[PDB]
Amino acid sequence: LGFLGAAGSTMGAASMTLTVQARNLLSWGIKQLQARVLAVERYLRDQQLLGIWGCSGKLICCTNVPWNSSWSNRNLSEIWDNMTWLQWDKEISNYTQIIYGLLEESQNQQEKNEQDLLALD
Amino acid sequence: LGFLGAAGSTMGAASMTLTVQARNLLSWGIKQLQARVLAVERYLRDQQLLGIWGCSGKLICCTNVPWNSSWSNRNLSEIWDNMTWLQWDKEISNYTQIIYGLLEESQNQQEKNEQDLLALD
Amino acid sequence: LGFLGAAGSTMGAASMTLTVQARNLLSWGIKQLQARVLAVERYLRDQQLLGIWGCSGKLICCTNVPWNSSWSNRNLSEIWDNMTWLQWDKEISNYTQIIYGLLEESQNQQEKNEQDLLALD
Amino acid sequence: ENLWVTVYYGVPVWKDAETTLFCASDAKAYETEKHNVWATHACVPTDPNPQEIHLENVTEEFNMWKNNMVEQMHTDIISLWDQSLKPCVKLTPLCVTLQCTNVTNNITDDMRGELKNCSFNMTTELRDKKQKVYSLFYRLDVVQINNKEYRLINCNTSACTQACPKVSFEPIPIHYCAPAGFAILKCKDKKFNGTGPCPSVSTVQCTHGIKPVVSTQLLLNGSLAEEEVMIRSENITNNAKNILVQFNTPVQINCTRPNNNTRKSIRIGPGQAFYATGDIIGDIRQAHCNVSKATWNETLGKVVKQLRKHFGNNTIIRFANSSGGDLEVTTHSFNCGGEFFYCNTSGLFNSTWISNNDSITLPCRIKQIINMWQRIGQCMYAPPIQGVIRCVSNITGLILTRDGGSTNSTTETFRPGGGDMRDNWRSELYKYKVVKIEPLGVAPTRCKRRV
Amino acid sequence: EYRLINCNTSACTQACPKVSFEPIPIHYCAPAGFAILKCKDKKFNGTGPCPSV
Amino acid sequence: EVQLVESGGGLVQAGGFLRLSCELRGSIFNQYAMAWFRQAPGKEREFVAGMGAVPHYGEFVKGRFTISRDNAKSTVYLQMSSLKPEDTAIYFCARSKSTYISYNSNGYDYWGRGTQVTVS
Amino acid sequence: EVQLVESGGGLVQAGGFLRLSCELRGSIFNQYAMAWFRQAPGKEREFVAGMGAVPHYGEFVKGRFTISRDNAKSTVYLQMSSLKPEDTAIYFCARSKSTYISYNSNGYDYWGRGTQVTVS
Ligand SMILES: *[C@@H]1O[C@H](CO)[C@@H](O[C@@H]2O[C@H](CO)[C@@H](O[C@@H]3O[C@H](CO)[C@@H](O)[C@H](O[C@H]4O[C@H](CO)[C@@H](O)[C@H](O)[C@@H]4O)[C@@H]3O)[C@H](O)[C@H]2NC(C)=O)[C@H](O)[C@H]1NC(C)=O
Ligand SMILES: *[C@@H]1O[C@H](CO)[C@@H](O[C@@H]2O[C@H](CO)[C@@H](O[C@@H]3O[C@H](CO[C@H]4O[C@H](CO)[C@@H](O)[C@H](O)[C@@H]4O)[C@@H](O)[C@H](O)[C@@H]3O)[C@H](O)[C@H]2NC(C)=O)[C@H](O)[C@H]1NC(C)=O
Ligand SMILES: *[C@@H]1O[C@H](CO)[C@@H](O[C@@H]2O[C@H](CO)[C@@H](O[C@@H]3O[C@H](CO[C@H]4O[C@H](CO)[C@@H](O)[C@H](O)[C@@H]4O)[C@@H](O)[C@H](O)[C@@H]3O)[C@H](O)[C@H]2NC(C)=O)[C@H](O)[C@H]1NC(C)=O
Ligand SMILES: *[C@@H]1O[C@H](CO)[C@@H](O[C@@H]2O[C@H](CO)[C@@H](O[C@@H]3O[C@H](CO)[C@@H](O)[C@H](O)[C@@H]3O)[C@H](O)[C@H]2NC(C)=O)[C@H](O)[C@H]1NC(C)=O
Ligand SMILES: *[C@@H]1O[C@H](CO)[C@@H](O[C@@H]2O[C@H](CO)[C@@H](O[C@@H]3O[C@H](CO)[C@@H](O)[C@H](O)[C@@H]3O)[C@H](O)[C@H]2NC(C)=O)[C@H](O)[C@H]1NC(C)=O
Ligand SMILES: *[C@@H]1O[C@H](CO)[C@@H](O[C@@H]2O[C@H](CO)[C@@H](O[C@@H]3O[C@H](CO)[C@@H](O)[C@H](O)[C@@H]3O)[C@H](O)[C@H]2NC(C)=O)[C@H](O)[C@H]1NC(C)=O
Ligand SMILES: *[C@@H]1O[C@H](CO)[C@@H](O[C@@H]2O[C@H](CO)[C@@H](O)[C@H](O)[C@H]2NC(C)=O)[C@H](O)[C@H]1NC(C)=O
Ligand SMILES: *[C@@H]1O[C@H](CO)[C@@H](O[C@@H]2O[C@H](CO)[C@@H](O)[C@H](O)[C@H]2NC(C)=O)[C@H](O)[C@H]1NC(C)=O
Ligand SMILES: *[C@@H]1O[C@H](CO)[C@@H](O[C@@H]2O[C@H](CO)[C@@H](O)[C@H](O)[C@H]2NC(C)=O)[C@H](O)[C@H]1NC(C)=O
Ligand SMILES: *[C@@H]1O[C@H](CO)[C@@H](O[C@@H]2O[C@H](CO)[C@@H](O)[C@H](O)[C@H]2NC(C)=O)[C@H](O)[C@H]1NC(C)=O
Ligand SMILES: *[C@@H]1O[C@H](CO)[C@@H](O[C@@H]2O[C@H](CO)[C@@H](O)[C@H](O)[C@H]2NC(C)=O)[C@H](O)[C@H]1NC(C)=O
Ligand SMILES: *[C@@H]1O[C@H](CO)[C@@H](O)[C@H](O)[C@H]1NC(C)=O
Ligand SMILES: *[C@@H]1O[C@H](CO)[C@@H](O)[C@H](O)[C@H]1NC(C)=O
Ligand SMILES: *[C@@H]1O[C@H](CO)[C@@H](O)[C@H](O)[C@H]1NC(C)=O
Ligand SMILES: *[C@@H]1O[C@H](CO)[C@@H](O)[C@H](O)[C@H]1NC(C)=O
Ligand SMILES: *[C@@H]1O[C@H](CO)[C@@H](O)[C@H](O)[C@H]1NC(C)=O
Ligand SMILES: *[C@@H]1O[C@H](CO)[C@@H](O)[C@H](O)[C@H]1NC(C)=O
Ligand SMILES: *[C@@H]1O[C@H](CO)[C@@H](O)[C@H](O)[C@H]1NC(C)=O
Ligand SMILES: *[C@@H]1O[C@H](CO)[C@@H](O)[C@H](O)[C@H]1NC(C)=O
Ligand SMILES: *[C@@H]1O[C@H](CO)[C@@H](O)[C@H](O)[C@H]1NC(C)=O
Ligand SMILES: *[C@@H]1O[C@H](CO)[C@@H](O)[C@H](O)[C@H]1NC(C)=O
Ligand SMILES: *[C@@H]1O[C@H](CO)[C@@H](O)[C@H](O)[C@H]1NC(C)=O
Ligand SMILES: *[C@@H]1O[C@H](CO)[C@@H](O)[C@H](O)[C@H]1NC(C)=O
Ligand SMILES: *[C@@H]1O[C@H](CO)[C@@H](O)[C@H](O)[C@H]1NC(C)=O
Ligand SMILES: *[C@@H]1O[C@H](CO)[C@@H](O)[C@H](O)[C@H]1NC(C)=O
Ligand SMILES: *[C@@H]1O[C@H](CO)[C@@H](O)[C@H](O)[C@H]1NC(C)=O
Repeated sequence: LGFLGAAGSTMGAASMTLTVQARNLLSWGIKQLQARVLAVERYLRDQQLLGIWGCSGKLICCTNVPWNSSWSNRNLSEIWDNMTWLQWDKEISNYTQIIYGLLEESQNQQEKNEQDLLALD
Repeated sequence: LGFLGAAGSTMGAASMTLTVQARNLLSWGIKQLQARVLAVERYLRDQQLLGIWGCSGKLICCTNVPWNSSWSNRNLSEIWDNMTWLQWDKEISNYTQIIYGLLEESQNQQEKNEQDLLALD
Repeated sequence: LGFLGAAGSTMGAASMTLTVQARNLLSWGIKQLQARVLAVERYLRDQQLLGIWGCSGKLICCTNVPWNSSWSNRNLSEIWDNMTWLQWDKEISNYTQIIYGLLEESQNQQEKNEQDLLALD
Repeated sequence: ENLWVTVYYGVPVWKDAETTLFCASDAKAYETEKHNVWATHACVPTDPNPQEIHLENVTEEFNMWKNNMVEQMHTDIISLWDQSLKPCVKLTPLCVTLQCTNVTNNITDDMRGELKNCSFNMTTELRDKKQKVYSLFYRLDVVQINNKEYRLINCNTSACTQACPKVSFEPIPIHYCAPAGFAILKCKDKKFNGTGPCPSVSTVQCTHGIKPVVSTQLLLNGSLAEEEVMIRSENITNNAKNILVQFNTPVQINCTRPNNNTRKSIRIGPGQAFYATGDIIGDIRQAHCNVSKATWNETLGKVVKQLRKHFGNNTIIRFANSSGGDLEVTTHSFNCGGEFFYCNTSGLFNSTWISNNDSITLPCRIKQIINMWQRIGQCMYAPPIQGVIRCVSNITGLILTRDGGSTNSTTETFRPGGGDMRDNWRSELYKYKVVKIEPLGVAPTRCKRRV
Repeated sequence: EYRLINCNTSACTQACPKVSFEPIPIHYCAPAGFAILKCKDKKFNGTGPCPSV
Repeated sequence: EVQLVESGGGLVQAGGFLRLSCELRGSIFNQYAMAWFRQAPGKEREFVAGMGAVPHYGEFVKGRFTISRDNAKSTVYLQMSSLKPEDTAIYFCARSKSTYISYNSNGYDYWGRGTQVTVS
Repeated sequence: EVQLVESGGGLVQAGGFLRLSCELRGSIFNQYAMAWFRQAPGKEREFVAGMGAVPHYGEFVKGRFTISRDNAKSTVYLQMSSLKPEDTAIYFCARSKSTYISYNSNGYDYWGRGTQVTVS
């Protein structure tokens, strides 16, 4: 019920409360200033990476790009009921920085298809 | 017609111009740098608090959570014609940090109901 | 195919690669810190200027305010096929800070018309 | 036919501007702990092979003589040297009357009044006691007051701190990188005369290896030009502006100090160590430099030929030795192994050209103390270096100042002169300019925002 | 005839009477975006998994 | 902007005393060296005096003059003394490109209006 | 990475002179104390000399040796003199855990390759 209060629970049940892990993310003297600049800078990076995709701040951004069975090869209901997020991350930790590229292409391509669609009128 | 140029006017008439009070919000060397980081950091806090709700940058975010008559018990048309925003804030200043919690629940619940609605297809 | 990798090509073709010029925008110790704050602070200004208009992070924001033939007096297809963006900016460099004002009015007016439209129900 | 306006974010367009840059140094030498000037211990590590990506159908114009990075770089060096001398020790206690006399250990006939053997009282570690120590000082560091009673030349204007032995004066390459939101262009035209449009301009996040050297004339270890020795100027018609000649094939110069100097440590106070020259071992020989006779004459041949394109073909171009004035502008001063040289150059710029094996030897002088070019007041003390100092270097360019003669008498005489320390860096920052990326453009199209 | 032992290696400053050397507890906190874990196993030998983190 | 101002000067009796001055306002004072040039009628410019980090004088000064720069006011003075009639000329003030002094006129990039001095 | 080097050493005549050196490259030099250990054949390691903030020597040094550390080059020397034939052994260089020196070999965590010194 608190900051990272459900890390060890079911990932499907972990989605019950996702704002607590996000709201508390942005809130010798030189050390303090450097940390604050780094802290705000990190949040901007994460928001921008969501911005280029098909969403801004929805907090649940489900994209239409196809999923690969080879990446996970796990049953959909088998992983959303028992396995935790931390264990899930390591399974597809290797297969990272590649899906991100696919998301950008699936959005930029879709963006123009929407732009010219509104222009033929 | 300027920065806080209508603070003492009718709250309904105050909505005539809202971007001026928001556009100019983020625009001895050490203290200047500290102020700049605080100024930008404060803006992100305000934006994030809107993000968790059902809006990102609409600038008029009307939520569906019910209103309580006990909070104000004032006629809708009687407050939007005469009372100024500064006077209005004091009336509900005590009743703060409880609407914000309600807004988050009404958004996260709504978002989940939308997520599975798009999945049953 | 890289940072400003198509600055000299056709402006219409240059629109294909737009995230590369945007993704890498915010990515003697004191000198470094002052640049980082300026870099992030500059990015927020652009985002907010888009926010006050009818879009947040679409990356292709097409407004309904009318265009002026006097400003450009160039054929639509004649500019989007051969003439580059760098030359384009100089042509309308003089006619700047007046479209931005028009965009704000066309958005704030539209937003209110949408707000009361949802209230008459 | 009705069309509307749209705003495009992340659109590539730039405006000329300026900002503050930062470190970019190689990480190979990080393990070698050296808290020297031009530090690597406190810097952003560089990147291997930065994203140098070519551009096409782009035209950009450069201008060295109004560039901002050269100006900002200067303040970077000035602000750094001052910071690097704070921990060092002052020389206020050393300003004492000295009893000096000539040194003759079968000294060579080349120099007689060059090394002075001085002895002075100094405070030992205990404040009460005093010791009588002696050292050798060059003739350019002692003046007579009234016989044999000398004092350091700079003990009546302003005291200055010793150069810390821990730090080093050798040049370390320093790359320059723009911060987020900015970009650094880079011209690539071989026939780029400094000003005007550069067709094949390309962008890069970080500049190549730039090693700012400290030399007045005959700047060393510069970046060679690709072809066609080029004469870069601002207003060649005006003679008050310097001419930065940069030539392709470098001429090697060897400079040595045959004297076998030995270092001696003297305790000024508790923890305050002062180093001074001890006893010279072996014969004393003047420090000199050598440049190949054949290559140098050929090198001037290219410069003369490339210079006639601006002053016609029937012009009698002839060089002349330095102008005359401050000791640091007459000769050319270059750091070599922590010791500052002053090498007579009258043997090079001495010839005349008509429009129809051996090695050149030149003398040099050494000064332990130098009036720092960073500021007028504060000087600096250079501790002696043991053994024999020898260093080779690449002479890549020249700084020629024209002579303002009459319109007639077509013999145009060129003279060398260093003067401004900026020009040494302007010869290496002539390719880059800093620009500000401005996204969020405007273009017309056809849409209708559905309500 | 004696001298202070440190007067031939390096001089050093007196301890200011204003300051004190007593131990003042100093808590450590992470900045925004970070988090500090804390093990709680009684039989924790410094290394290895900690169940009740 | 870089600009310079000068002192009075004026007519002085032969073998008298005179003082000149030159104030540098625009650029930093501890980063450049100033010097004085004289231009007698029907003659080219030539060096007179100049102070960088060490004073310098021309061939004909013979130690008569004295030059010193006051860092506080950012000015350079010239203790002119024993003015022979041959020394009459317009005395300019110039700022060198850097902290070194060159006897050639082309070593300076910011000249002054010119002070008229006459001896009788 | 923390690593150390050593000087030459080599054969030395009885009653001769020799100097050793050891440069600390990886870690900071003004935050650790270095010391020298010797291992005669068929014997365990033992302390010889070490310089932290105050010099120390073994029982058999008897003032013959001299140890000093140059902060500039970040090295520690050893001015051995009058080497008896019993002193032949491999002389190691080690860095202590901190700015204090302990005679036991277990007070150091970064040893050296070893320098061979023999006397005839
Ligand atoms: C232009 O570039 C050339 C090419 O590098 C450069 O020549 C270099 O000069 C330096 C002068 O110090 C050389 O470095 C020295 O080399 C000698 C050779 O025996 C070494 O013994 C020296 O080591 C001692 O001094 C160091 C000084 O910090 C100490 O740290 C060290 O512990 C030793 O006590 C020193 O390394 C260098 O080798 C040459 N480069 C070569 C030969 O390639 C020249 O100086 C440059 N031009 C200018 C004006 O600097
Ligand atoms: C306080 O006492 C001071 C010393 O007496 C007073 O200074 C006097 O000021 C007057 C006017 O300002 C001067 O009268 C002028 O003298 C010059 C000749 O002086 C030349 O030489 C000096 C030497 O440095 C130089 O500074 C000058 O610039 C000149 O180059 C004449 O040419 C003028 O026409 C005019 O007569 C006095 O000469 C000067 N005194 C001295 C001793 O020089 C000061 O005025 C006193 N304060 C008050 C408030 O009265
Ligand atoms: C400038 O003068 C210096 C002083 O004379 C010269 O130093 C000489 O350098 C040579 C070779 O580098 C030495 O010859 C070697 O001597 C050693 C014995 O020396 C031992 O003791 C010294 C005392 O500190 C020590 O430093 C050494 O490391 C040795 O432990 C022999 O073992 C070698 O085989 C070789 O012969 C000279 O000994 C040395 N001079 C002196 C007085 O020690 C220097 O070379 C001169 N500079 C030039 C450019 O010639
Ligand atoms: C600079 O001048 C001073 C004094 O004028 C010199 O001091 C002394 O110089 C002598 C030789 O010139 C050094 O050697 C001495 O030789 C005598 C000869 O009998 C001998 O009896 C002594 O035992 C000594 O070996 C002497 O050491 C030196 N004094 C000191 C305190 O070192 C000095 O040598 C001159 N500088 C140079 C580089 O010659
Ligand atoms: C700091 O000391 C130096 C060295 O003495 C001063 O410079 C020297 O100043 C004296 C008189 O102040 C000059 O003497 C003059 O020399 C000329 C020949 O050049 C002679 O004709 C004159 O009769 C007179 O004797 C000397 O030239 C000058 N330069 C040197 C190298 O000695 C300097 O002025 C002192 N600093 C200050 C702020 O005064
Ligand atoms: C700072 O002063 C101390 C104190 O004198 C120096 O340490 C001492 O140095 C002397 C010789 O320089 C040593 O004397 C020797 O003592 C041994 C016995 O341990 C004796 O057998 C020798 O014949 C010789 O007399 C002394 O031991 C040593 N330690 C003490 C406590 O006095 C230190 O070297 C000085 N600092 C510097 C940088 O020289
Ligand atoms: C450097 O090159 C540029 C163009 O490549 C020269 O620019 C022109 O130079 C001519 C004389 O050669 C002038 O008549 C023009 O007015 C210049 N035009 C511009 C836009 O500059 C420039 O003169 C060259 N400079 C030097 C010193 O050679
Ligand atoms: C520079 O060149 C000069 C020749 O002008 C060299 O001087 C000679 O060097 C040799 C080297 O063995 C000596 O044998 C001669 O006695 C020297 N003098 C003469 C007149 O030949 C000098 O060594 C050269 N220096 C460098 C650093 O190259
Ligand atoms: C300066 O020194 C360098 C090396 O010390 C000289 O270069 C060598 O010259 C000899 C000449 O016989 C050649 O055999 C070598 O192959 C050269 N080696 C290198 C690395 O260049 C150079 O000649 C010297 N300069 C002068 C003017 O003599
Ligand atoms: C640099 O060296 C040259 C010679 O290589 C020196 O030229 C001398 O100039 C004086 C001035 O009249 C003559 O009297 C000498 O005869 C010249 N030298 C020779 C060898 O003839 C020049 O003076 C030197 N530079 C300096 C500052 O002294
Ligand atoms: C500078 O160049 C001149 C030639 O223009 C040299 O003059 C010769 O100098 C040598 C050496 O003293 C004499 O033997 C010749 O007789 C001189 N030439 C004539 C025509 O008389 C002069 O030597 C050069 N400077 C230096 C320092 O060598
Ligand atoms: C799935 O992964 C395999 C191998 O990892 C790859 O060959 C294939 O193209 C991928 N397909 C999709 C749709 O990602
Ligand atoms: C990631 O995958 C590559 C190849 O598939 C493999 O070499 C590497 O060890 C993997 N790393 C992890 C952490 O799984
Ligand atoms: C309204 O407020 C009262 C008391 O403040 C509370 O009991 C009631 O639950 C509230 N109702 C709503 C819908 O907020
Ligand atoms: C807020 O309300 C509480 C109780 O409802 C009351 O005790 C307090 O004084 C009020 N404060 C203000 C500022 O109205
Ligand atoms: C177009 O521009 C002209 C002059 O620049 C102006 O008079 C006119 O009102 C503008 N019209 C629109 C629709 O912007
Ligand atoms: C901009 O337009 C004004 C008047 O329309 C003109 O005076 C000015 O020179 C123009 N500037 C540029 C850069 O086009
Ligand atoms: C440059 O323009 C030419 C024709 O205008 C075109 O063919 C070429 O493709 C352009 N450059 C690039 C990199 O596309
Ligand atoms: C010492 O050298 C000077 C030249 O520097 C010379 O004038 C003098 O005669 C020499 N002898 C003495 C005793 O000064
Ligand atoms: C050092 O002091 C003594 C004290 O009388 C004096 O005789 C001697 O001349 C002084 N040393 C020098 C170099 O003047
Ligand atoms: C160069 O200097 C001359 C000197 O009068 C002047 O006429 C000319 O305009 C100058 N040219 C430039 C480009 O500054
Ligand atoms: C010449 O002086 C050197 C300097 O130490 C000395 O070694 C040498 O023996 C001297 N030779 C003669 C012949 O005086
Ligand atoms: C330099 O070379 C030219 C021809 O290349 C020749 O005429 C001239 O005599 C040479 N000068 C010297 C000093 O060798
Ligand atoms: C000067 O020479 C160059 C090449 O040698 C030639 O192109 C040019 O026409 C000549 N000009 C004159 C005026 O002789
Ligand atoms: C340059 O040569 C002239 C020829 O007389 C000489 O007087 C002058 O001193 C020389 N300059 C230098 C710096 O040696
Ligand atoms: C001098 O230039 C040559 C040719 O590029 C180069 O090989 C050499 O390393 C340069 N000398 C240096 C960098 O000291």
